[PDB]
Amino acid sequence: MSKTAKLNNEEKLVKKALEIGGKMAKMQGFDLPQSPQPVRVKAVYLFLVDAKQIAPLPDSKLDGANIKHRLALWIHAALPDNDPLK
Repeated sequence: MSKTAKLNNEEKLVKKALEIGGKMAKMQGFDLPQSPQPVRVKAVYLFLVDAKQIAPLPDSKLDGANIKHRLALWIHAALPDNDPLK
């Protein structure tokens, strides 16, 4: 299994993971808060680790960049065409 497609502007993939992870959480019976931005990113992350969508980062890699990166490769794989969101 070679790594499918390239990942350009991570920011768009993070946002799309806020969309899919946010709406999924909501429909699963939750509500992620409309708070600054990196807090919502981390909220989506916790939900996705619970949902076994991604693996838990250690407290050393529990950082805004690493969280966004988890969400990025998640949705990059989650899209069936593995689209770069460009």
